[PDB]
Amino acid sequence: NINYYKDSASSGLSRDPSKFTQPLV
Amino acid sequence: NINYYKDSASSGLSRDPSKFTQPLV
Amino acid sequence: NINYYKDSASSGLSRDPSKFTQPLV
Amino acid sequence: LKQITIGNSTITTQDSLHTVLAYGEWPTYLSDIDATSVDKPTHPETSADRFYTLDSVEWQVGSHGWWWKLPDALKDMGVFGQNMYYHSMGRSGFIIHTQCNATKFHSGALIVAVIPEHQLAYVGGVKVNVGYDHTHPGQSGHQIRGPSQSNDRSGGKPDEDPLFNCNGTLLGNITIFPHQIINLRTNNSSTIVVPYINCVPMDNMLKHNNLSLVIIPLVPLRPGSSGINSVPITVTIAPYKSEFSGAMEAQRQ
Amino acid sequence: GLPTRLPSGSQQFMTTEDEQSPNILPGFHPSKKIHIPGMITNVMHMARVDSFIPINNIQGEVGKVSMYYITVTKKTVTERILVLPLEMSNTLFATTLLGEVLNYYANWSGSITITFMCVCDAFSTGKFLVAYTPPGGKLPEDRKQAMLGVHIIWDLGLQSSCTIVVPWISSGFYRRTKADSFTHGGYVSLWYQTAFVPPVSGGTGSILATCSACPDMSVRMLRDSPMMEQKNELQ
Amino acid sequence: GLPTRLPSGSQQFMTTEDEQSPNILPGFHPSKKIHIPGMITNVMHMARVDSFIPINNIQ
Amino acid sequence: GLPTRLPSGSQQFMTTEDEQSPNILPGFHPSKKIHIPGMITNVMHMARVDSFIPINNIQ
Amino acid sequence: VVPDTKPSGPQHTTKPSILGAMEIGASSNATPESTIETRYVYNTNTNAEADVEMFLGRSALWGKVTLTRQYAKWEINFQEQAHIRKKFEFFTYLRFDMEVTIVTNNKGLMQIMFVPPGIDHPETHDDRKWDSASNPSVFFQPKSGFPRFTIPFTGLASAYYMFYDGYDKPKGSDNNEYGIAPTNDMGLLCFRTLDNSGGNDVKIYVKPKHITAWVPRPPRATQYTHKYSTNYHYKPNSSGPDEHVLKDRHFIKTRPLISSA
Amino acid sequence: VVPDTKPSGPQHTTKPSILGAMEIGASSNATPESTIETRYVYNTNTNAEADVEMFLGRSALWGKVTLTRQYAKWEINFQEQAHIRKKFEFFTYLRFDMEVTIVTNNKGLMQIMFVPPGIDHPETHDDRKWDSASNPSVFFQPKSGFPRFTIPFTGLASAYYMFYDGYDKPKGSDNNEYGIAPTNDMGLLCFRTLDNSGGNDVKIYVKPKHITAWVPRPPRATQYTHKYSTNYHYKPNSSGPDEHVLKDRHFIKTRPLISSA
Amino acid sequence: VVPDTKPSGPQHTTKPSILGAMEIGASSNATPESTIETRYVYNTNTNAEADVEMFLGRSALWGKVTLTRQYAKWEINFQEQAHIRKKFEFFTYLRFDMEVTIVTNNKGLMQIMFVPPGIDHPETHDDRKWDSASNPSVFFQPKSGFPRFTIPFTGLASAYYMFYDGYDKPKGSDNNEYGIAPTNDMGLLCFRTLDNSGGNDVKIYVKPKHITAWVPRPPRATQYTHKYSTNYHYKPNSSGPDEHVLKDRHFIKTRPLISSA
Repeated sequence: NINYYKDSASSGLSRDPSKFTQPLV
Repeated sequence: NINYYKDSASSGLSRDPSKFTQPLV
Repeated sequence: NINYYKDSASSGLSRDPSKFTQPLV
Repeated sequence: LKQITIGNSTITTQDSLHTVLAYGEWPTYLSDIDATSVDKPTHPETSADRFYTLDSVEWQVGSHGWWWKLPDALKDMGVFGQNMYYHSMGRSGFIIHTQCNATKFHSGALIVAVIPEHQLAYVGGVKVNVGYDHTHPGQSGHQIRGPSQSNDRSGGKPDEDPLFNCNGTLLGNITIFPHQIINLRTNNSSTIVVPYINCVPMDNMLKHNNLSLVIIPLVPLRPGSSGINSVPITVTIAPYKSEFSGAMEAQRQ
Repeated sequence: GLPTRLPSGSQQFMTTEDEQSPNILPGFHPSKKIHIPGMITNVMHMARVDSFIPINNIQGEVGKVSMYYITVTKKTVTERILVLPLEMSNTLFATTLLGEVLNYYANWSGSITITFMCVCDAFSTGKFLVAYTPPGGKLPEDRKQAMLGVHIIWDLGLQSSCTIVVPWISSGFYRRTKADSFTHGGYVSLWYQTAFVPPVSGGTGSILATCSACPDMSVRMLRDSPMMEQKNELQ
Repeated sequence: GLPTRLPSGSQQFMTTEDEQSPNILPGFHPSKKIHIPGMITNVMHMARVDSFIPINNIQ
Repeated sequence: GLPTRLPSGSQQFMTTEDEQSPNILPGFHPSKKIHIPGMITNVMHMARVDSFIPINNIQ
Repeated sequence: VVPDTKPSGPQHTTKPSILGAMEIGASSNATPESTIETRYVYNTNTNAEADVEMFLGRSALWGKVTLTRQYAKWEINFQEQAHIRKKFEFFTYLRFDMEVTIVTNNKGLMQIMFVPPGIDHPETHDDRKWDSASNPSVFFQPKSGFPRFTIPFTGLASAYYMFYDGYDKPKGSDNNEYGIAPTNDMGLLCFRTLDNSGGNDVKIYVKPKHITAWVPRPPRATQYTHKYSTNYHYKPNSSGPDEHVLKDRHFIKTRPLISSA
Repeated sequence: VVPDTKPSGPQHTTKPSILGAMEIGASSNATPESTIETRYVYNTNTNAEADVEMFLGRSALWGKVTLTRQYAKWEINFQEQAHIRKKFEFFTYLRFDMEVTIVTNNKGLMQIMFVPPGIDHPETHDDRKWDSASNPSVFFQPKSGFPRFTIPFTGLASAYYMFYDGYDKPKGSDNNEYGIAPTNDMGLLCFRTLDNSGGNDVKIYVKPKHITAWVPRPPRATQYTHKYSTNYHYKPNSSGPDEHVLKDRHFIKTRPLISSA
Repeated sequence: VVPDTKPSGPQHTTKPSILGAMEIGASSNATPESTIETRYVYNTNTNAEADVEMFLGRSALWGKVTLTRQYAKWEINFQEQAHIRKKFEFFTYLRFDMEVTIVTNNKGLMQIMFVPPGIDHPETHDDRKWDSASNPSVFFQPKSGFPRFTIPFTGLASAYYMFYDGYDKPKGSDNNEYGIAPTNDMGLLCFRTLDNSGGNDVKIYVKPKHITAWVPRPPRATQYTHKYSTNYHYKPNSSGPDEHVLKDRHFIKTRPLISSA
């Protein structure tokens, strides 16, 4: 996992469904 | 941190505000 | 210090003044 | 209160502020790690380091300012001037003291700054280097005379507009330089200590002027209730930690 | 041969990249680095030094030193003396150290300092109200409305300079340099608190103002500055 | 020089690849990431919320 | 393929660079290095030997 | 990073952290905790885009030339392009290696000879002076490549003079040269084309790196007029019967009324 | 991965896992183990192609331009291409760095100047504003290379506004601007050609990366009409004497009869 | 690095470190500490740019050729370009591998055949001698590349003869050859073009590396006249009735008056 440009914004692509479908108290 | 040209002047970019704003004795 | 061509003559540039200015016995 | 004593001479003040120390560094001697000539430098240390007080100028209504080049202003001030003329090189810090006092009825302000390498602009038009005689006026200073279209253009006269610092940069940004303000309401003097600011250990004291003292009447001088319409300003400069090297004949003619 | 691939962006010259380059003149030994006083490491340190604001930049004053001060007098009723719209593109700030550093950057986020000084005799006294109307707020045009925002009240005696710290009030995290309607910064208005009383009947006082940045001021997205132009060719 | 070879597929722009690219505007500091409620990580979480069917879609 | 990039300055011939080059005539064995008196390693050693100045160079 | 904001309750203090002094030549330390009621704000902005390295290290354009007869010459200086000359004239002394990139629209085979100071450059293409033994030269084909090479700090002093308040000859001399013109020359680049293919436009992008700025200055507040000359009075119309009228060309805009803006 | 299927025998339960409530605003958890007899099924499918990163991170086309006189300009926005504008209008707030690739059929030597907000761009080729000192620029030769550079998140907030229900000026104002138009501008790219060789078609492919979507929305169910404007009434024939007839342009097809499809 | 300067006070010595002897053939060791009062000066300059490796190792031009009918020939020698021949004639014996780079403005497909000594080279293009089995050859396309290859030290002795005070045949012989001409030949390079595209100008840049210079000499103080011949009398006008007038062509300038310069 090398970052050739020595910067975070230059990297490649980076990487719980109940907030919806159940938003009850 | 590799230097491919084996020289200091070939590197990339290198890396206290009171000297001004307070130059009092 | 890598030599990519696996030969001595392929390398890059390599690296007492009294023999003159004092050649006395 | 304050009192500043260098060899043989003493400065005293009563309504004075905190002494400005240009860039936080005191004038020091040339360390061996930073020196480049081999000859041993001379250290006067008591006959050069003292308060030489130049001529007094007249602050009137409509005076635009005055600038003194250093060390050119001291070129004929005692053994400091004599060493300037007899040595190939030299470095020196200064202790610039400005004095102006009027009254509790007068008003006004002066922005007293110290510009390193105050490369003056030409008085206008064609590309012409400013004359040597003008950027080296001596201790007499130089009255700024203000901007106009009728200023003389012959012989590389320097720029006379005090708003553009006589060099193209706006006044009011001059406060980035080691400076102070003489507000006749609150104080009557200004002290500034300046080290030797130059990218080389020593250089010729006559060809090159490292500093420039510039005094600009930021706000005019109101006389108020008193028939006194002008006040003298005096500039008392003192070399400090001065050293010269490379002796030779006098560089006069 | 080791398999390599040349993705997009690998035969280009981007002016703002960071690469190593072959040293022409090898073996060259630069002259030694001596201690010159005054070294700077960051331009924001310039943007933290107070510099005068051309507060009287009216059409008759620009080009004259009298564009750095306005004249106040004894008035019976309160008046709005001076307004400084917090816009780092406005010619008030865009010509000072603060503004001339901030104009190289598209965004800025922090707190400003504004130091007002009154140059008058030693017997003149007076109180002024320095108000900062937060963003989204109309220009006050009455002291009863100006004093509801961030304001201070400074006397005049034995000490002439006073500082209002325009705090960082904003919705977003960064405020655009070229002032627009979405991120506007508000206004700083100077009002007669009680008067300006000189020792004589028609006395005057001349007020200056400097601006600087608080230690928490920051900038981003370096760009060209609109405060410089080149129309001719330098020969 | 280290011997390298450029196989087929090594001067092309495929829209759906995964490469690193030189950051224009270096030193740029993005604004801080605050907690906004509702963050989604997967569109299938949208596809798991009931939605009405236009069952009477006649002309 | 390992991702490489060719920055500016990477298809050029600068006369004063320091690179390795493929040896034509491989296996070649140079003649032995014998001790010749007088070896010099630095031209400043020449610049430290006194030499007469043409001080009377008039026309 | 920048410091966080500290909380501040109502304070009734007898040492005002607001009343300072502009005359003492020092800026005020007044942070908003001194004037108002603040809250603790975890503030993480950085001024990393403002330090001299990232401020100046951006490879701007320094000069353009035009290959007349497969030949053009350029003496290295930042004095022709006002936008970068201003960013440099921010500071008094600057010390930096520089990284030169040549953006040429030519096609064919070009040559750049970096002529160190004091020797004669080739006065034209197919000059004999091009066959040099020691002058470092750069060959390249403009298609497939941008030539780039670093010039280390060639100073004859500990820094570069952006402003020089002195002359180079003594008093009585006649051709004295004010300014930084004699203080340093970085050589010059001589371009030529060996083929005949492409255009003639050559742009020289130079990137100051390993910078160390030394004395801040008021940034230039007027459009330049000449190089090495720090004049600002523009003489706009040399022909007409007004040649003795000198524009100013500053950037201070005027507003109709104060207290209304 | 997705969960495996569990076995389920005949159940006679008094707590129906089928009878839910649509009114409570919560979706049902009914998996097929609740309705029928299931078998254990080792199920190993992944929705890895559906997460926001791999859903949006595909470098779509954002805008086209045409070099008129070796010059064209494009202000960065996703509002012109409906297919990607819809995938974005899925979510309310989006935070992403973007990776711009320029697919140009030109031949020669091009230049791209990324003009940050608030300054004047070059209004034409061979403008003086092209010699910039700080505006980041990209030079490339279209043959042998596709220029690509990442723009980090330039937000002035914690995310991008895909939809903004507000204005930028107060009530009584006159030129109020509804929508997201004032909330953000990402600068613009100015293209020019220094040679004369190739075509004029320039395509800007932009890839959102390090995405973080924030609030889901009903995907756009109508063809767009303007940019930044979220109108949908299409005024098809402005000339003819029907200009006041507004098509709808939705995608809901009709069927001849329900209970027959 | 060079040594630091030591301090030196006033000395009254009876062993003068100034009065030496020029007759003894040894240079004086007098450092400025012997004549004047010095200060300690931390001196860190290096003569690293003066050692033989970095002095000669700079890849100068050795010879030019012109492809007449897609064919040109060059016998390897440093004798044609005076600027590098002088830097070599600094020393008597030199031992170095050399790195040959070919800067050709041709376009197409070229071939270089390094013909070792003693065999027949191809006398033209499309000669049969080009199909060689053992003569090492270099193919390249001039666009996209500069061909480069190292020739190790091919000496027949421990070094190269820059100057040779002898002949190759005994006394009574008739075609004796003075100088270094017979002492060594480095072969020759035969260039040809297989296409027809480009120009005909070929430049051969050769970089001495792993140098070991052996005996210093007075640098050449006169313009050369021939190769391998170390004559200096230039016969300028062979046609006119002055052919027997021989210029000198030295570089010693004259001054109007001594004691005035």
